[PDB]
Amino acid sequence: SAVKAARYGKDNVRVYKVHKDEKTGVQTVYEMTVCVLLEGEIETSYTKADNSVIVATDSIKNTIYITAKQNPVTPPELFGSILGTHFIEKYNHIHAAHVNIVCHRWTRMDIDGKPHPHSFIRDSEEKRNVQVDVVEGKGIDIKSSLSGLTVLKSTNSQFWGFLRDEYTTLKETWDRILSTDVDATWQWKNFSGLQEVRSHVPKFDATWATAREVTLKTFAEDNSASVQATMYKMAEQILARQQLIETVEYSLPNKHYFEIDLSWHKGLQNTGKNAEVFAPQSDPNGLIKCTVGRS
Amino acid sequence: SAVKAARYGKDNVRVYKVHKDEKTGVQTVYEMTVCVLLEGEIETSYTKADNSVIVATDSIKNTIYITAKQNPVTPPELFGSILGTHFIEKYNHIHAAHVNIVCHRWTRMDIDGKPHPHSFIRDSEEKRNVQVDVVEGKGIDIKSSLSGLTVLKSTNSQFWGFLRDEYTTLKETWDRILSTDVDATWQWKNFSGLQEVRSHVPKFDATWATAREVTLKTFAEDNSASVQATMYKMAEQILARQQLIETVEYSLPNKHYFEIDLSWHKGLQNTGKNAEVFAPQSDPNGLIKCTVGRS
Amino acid sequence: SAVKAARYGKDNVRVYKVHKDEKTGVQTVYEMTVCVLLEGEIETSYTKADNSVIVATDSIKNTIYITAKQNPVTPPELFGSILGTHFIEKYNHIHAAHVNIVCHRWTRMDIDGKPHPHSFIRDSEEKRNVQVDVVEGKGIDIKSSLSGLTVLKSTNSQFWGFLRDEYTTLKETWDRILSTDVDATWQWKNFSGLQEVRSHVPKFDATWATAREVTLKTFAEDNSASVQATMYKMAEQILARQQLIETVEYSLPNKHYFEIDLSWHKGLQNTGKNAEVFAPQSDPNGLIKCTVGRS
Amino acid sequence: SAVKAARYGKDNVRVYKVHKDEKTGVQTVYEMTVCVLLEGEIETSYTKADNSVIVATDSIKNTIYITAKQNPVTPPELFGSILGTHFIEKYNHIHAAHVNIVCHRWTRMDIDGKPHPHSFIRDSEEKRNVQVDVVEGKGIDIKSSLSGLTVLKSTNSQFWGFLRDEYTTLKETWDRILSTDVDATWQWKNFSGLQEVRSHVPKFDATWATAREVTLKTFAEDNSASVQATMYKMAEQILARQQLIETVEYSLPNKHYFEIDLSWHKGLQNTGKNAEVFAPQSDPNGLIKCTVGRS
Ligand SMILES: O=c1[nH]c(=O)c2[nH]c(=O)[nH]c2[nH]1
Ligand SMILES: O=c1[nH]c(=O)c2[nH]c(=O)[nH]c2[nH]1
Ligand SMILES: O=c1[nH]c(=O)c2[nH]c(=O)[nH]c2[nH]1
Ligand SMILES: O=c1[nH]c(=O)c2[nH]c(=O)[nH]c2[nH]1
Ligand SMILES: [C-]#N
Ligand SMILES: [C-]#N
Ligand SMILES: [C-]#N
Ligand SMILES: [C-]#N
Ligand code: NA
Ligand code: NA
Ligand code: NA
Ligand code: NA
Repeated sequence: SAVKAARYGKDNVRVYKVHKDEKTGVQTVYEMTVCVLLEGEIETSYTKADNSVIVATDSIKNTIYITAKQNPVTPPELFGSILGTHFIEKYNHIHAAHVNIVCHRWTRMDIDGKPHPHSFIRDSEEKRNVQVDVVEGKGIDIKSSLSGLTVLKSTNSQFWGFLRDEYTTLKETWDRILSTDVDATWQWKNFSGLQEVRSHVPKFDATWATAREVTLKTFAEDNSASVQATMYKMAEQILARQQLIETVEYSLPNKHYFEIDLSWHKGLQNTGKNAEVFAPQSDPNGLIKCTVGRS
Repeated sequence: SAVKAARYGKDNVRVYKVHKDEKTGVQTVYEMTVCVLLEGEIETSYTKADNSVIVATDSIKNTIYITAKQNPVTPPELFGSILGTHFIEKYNHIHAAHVNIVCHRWTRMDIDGKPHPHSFIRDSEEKRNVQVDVVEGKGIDIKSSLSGLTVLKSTNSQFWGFLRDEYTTLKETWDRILSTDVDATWQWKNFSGLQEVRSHVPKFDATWATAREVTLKTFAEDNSASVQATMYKMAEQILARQQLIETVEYSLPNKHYFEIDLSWHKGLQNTGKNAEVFAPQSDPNGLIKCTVGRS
Repeated sequence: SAVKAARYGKDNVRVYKVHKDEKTGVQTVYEMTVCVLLEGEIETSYTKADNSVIVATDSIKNTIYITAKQNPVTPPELFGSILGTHFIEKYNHIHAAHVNIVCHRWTRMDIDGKPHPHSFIRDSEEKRNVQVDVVEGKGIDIKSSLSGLTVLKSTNSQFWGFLRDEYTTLKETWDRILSTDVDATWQWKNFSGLQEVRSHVPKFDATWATAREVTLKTFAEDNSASVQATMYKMAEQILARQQLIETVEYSLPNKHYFEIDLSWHKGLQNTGKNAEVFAPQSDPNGLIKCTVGRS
Repeated sequence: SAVKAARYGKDNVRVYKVHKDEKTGVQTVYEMTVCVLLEGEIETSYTKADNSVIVATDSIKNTIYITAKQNPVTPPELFGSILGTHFIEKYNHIHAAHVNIVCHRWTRMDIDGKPHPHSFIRDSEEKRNVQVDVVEGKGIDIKSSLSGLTVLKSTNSQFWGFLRDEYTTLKETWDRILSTDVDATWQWKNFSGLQEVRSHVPKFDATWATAREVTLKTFAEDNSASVQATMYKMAEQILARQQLIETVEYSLPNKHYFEIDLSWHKGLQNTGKNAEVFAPQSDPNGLIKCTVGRS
């Protein structure tokens, strides 16, 4: 036997950081969940019980807290780059660091129409994420994403003209509910290292904003011919508004809402144009994916 | 053996309803999860296989959809009352209906600063709930609640002066993080029946609003001496703003954020006034409960 | 305002304990999740910020570990009694302790047909639980339970003869799938205190065994007329095999498996006697409950 | 913009199938959750709203049930191959099918020491899975796995000799708890098509058995120097017992159990050799991965 691949590290590391403006008195909080997997010349840990090559995952944990203490944790793309760079620079035998981060929402509360200085709300379960790969000699590869963005439109969704054979029972429709949980990823041009990532720091928050904004507007205004069509239009626009993005990926479940025929009951009309009460279906669900790049 | 108690019904019934303004073109959506448990002279179903006394849970399901089709589903207190009343009025041998409803958020999207006519967002996992007990001869008992309201304040929380004995290691603190998931319940004066519930319909939405508003403001502004102290102040206020409420219940986890001593690392100062990076603790958690009524 | 009720404590306290037989070399492990809520003269903590009446939940946590260190953790009914008794005996102003415990499975592994001395498997997510209420002057009330016991039978289940009206669409059936997650609770005669609980210690494990055994056999052999009928028969038997039990409670979801009509496809016959492939339904589900006592 | 990649299908399709031995009267049940994603010439669905290229996910759902009706669903490797082959053979423009299957446990119950003919138990949440890729012109690639196999050993685990620097606080240990959730994958030699998969059908169940057996025995008997060392030994053995396997992948969380220093309490000794009560840590956790192939 031979080790073909190996990676190890710490997962599910919860981290909070507060910023306190000594002057204004305004505090700002950040919470994330961090995962770090390292690769390098560590194969002997697996084959001969050579733990000398192992940076203890406990130590990786410590390093996450220490890096958060010594550096900004925002934008996450930057923090992840700093953290990954640490490991490959610090340990000679460590040649790759993968850093995955989930950013949790702590939105500042408005009390009596006024933003509160130190009170926050988890206004949604929607996350902002980053996946950062720091590879010795190959720079820094960064994928940014939003996920758990749950939406529904009650009309202006359609699905007709799909293939029909002996396996097909679905009726064509020109008016349906469309609901999904948006998972959108934008993949950045390779960065040569931390300097290049730092030089672009403003664009991360700005591109996240754009991705969210375009997603919501496109979803809301597109008289959708299908999930496929609608999601391409989102990816289209995002690519046109940020040149440093190479690809845009969408993964969208179709969270079906079924009509309920109640005509059996006192001639109740609840289908078609009379459709009012629907049965949300927990499973199964359509799953539609696409990666859009530049022509 | 003898049956001491029995109840049966349908749980986890997902229901969507749309309202379409034919004139304005504005659509409004409602989604909930409904549970209905019936009691009455049904003991023979258990002891002698007498299914004649059973209103099939499948039929209860049907009835939920039909009631939603024929009546407003908002406010949930009303819908639940209508649904529970149906069962005890329709079936002679059914003497109690318990209706539990979870209301899911579908907040109308704002696109380009403008409210969209048919696109919505699950802006949080926070729920609005009702528990409605319709009992033959005893009227309608209603408990209303909000839950899954997740908050954090970064300062203006304290905990000192608690009992100290040989079991105590916790240090007193005059400055800590306080985070919780708010579960607040307001219990209504008994209602004689559906007429009385309908006569008060405006107060349900208004009292939910108040409960949420008071919860957030109290949390944000109280320089909390403890979870106990802070939650009583919330319950205090709500009781003073709606006379038809008899009690207010709070159940609040204390979602601990631990300081991290990094002094072992290059004399790093991250405790006390220098505390910046914290370890959110998933478990265990303090759990604090209280029911406040009128003196 | 006035406090009508109050309770506070620590929830989600994970605890592991190992027993090591110095002689045989056999180790035995126990894992549980503990929750402890206290009541007493603590109202001033809520109304006047008087923390002197508060036994810190952090301290309750400590006490859980210390009690586990100083006492057997099995059977859980005993451990919970010991723990609850501690709090009301130790603190003069604490008049009630509620202890909830979830026992997690660590079944000893059999390797090469031989029980291993220190290796275990979580052989199922099924739990054994206790709810123990230690009340000053009122003794010790104990409810024992098993939960998350997931079962299915593929035939020998029926449901016909239920009420039919204009709300009814379910077809009668003489052959269906029955699947559920068993939640069974047996409630013990009041105990005067710890001595009485200790005197009965063997009966706890024995009664849990019996409850499980009777549940599975009854489920498997009863040509069930309904969930109601079948569950009463379980409760019947358990009450007859342990006199110290006063009531038996069952809460059983009916986890529906729907037939799939495939006759639209090449005359495929998959209904009735030809039913082979079914659609498991995640929701909604029937929910059937009963408490059986002694005539 | 241009589509770089696209795939679509149905996820979370629950399927049950029963086998009824007309002679013996013995019934056997199978339950799984199926996911199917298709690739091919479907890009126009995304770019021009051309739904003619779309096999409706609703239809994919239908096809899953129909294939289960017409073919054995066991072993899952075979069923998945049959299902994937269907799609690329049936639809000219569909060039790849990915089929993911989760197999749920329904273990036959033993009643009074006797296997019951139609009653089953979900004896664990452990799953058996397959990932099957059917690619036109490139045959059938199959990855088989077991997951959710939760284990613990109370001793015979060690971790010393790891790197120590200014980031390191973990103490070396020669006696610790090791607990994990086993995710083991064995990747099969490419198959030319369905005939070749069918010719090997016995080896699938046999290789799953072996993988599980070797995992448990190695875990139980290895006086582990680390997770890394122990998992390689598992992968080593599996590769030596089934030549048609090319690689073996393990992904193992280290589910930490922390000692609890109780010496602050009445000199209580609960560390080192006196360690009895531990604090299971829900998060964070070490994560250790490796792919082992043939030298
Ligand atoms: O937008 C959709 N895309 C599909 O691929 C599909 N398949 C299906 O059944 N409904 C839908 N809807
Ligand atoms: O507000 C608090 N209340 C408590 O009862 C308690 N117990 C504890 O350890 N910390 C806290 N904090
Ligand atoms: O055993 C059953 N009990 C019910 O009360 C019921 N209701 C229903 O629709 N199916 C069933 N099955
Ligand atoms: O088996 C282990 N491997 C590691 O890589 C590691 N890291 C750590 O902190 N503890 C352990 N244990
Ligand atoms: C399916 N969309
Ligand atoms: C704990 N509060
Ligand atoms: C429904 N039982
Ligand atoms: C960490 N193992
Ligand atoms: Na390096
Ligand atoms: Na009645
Ligand atoms: Na007392
Ligand atoms: Na093809």
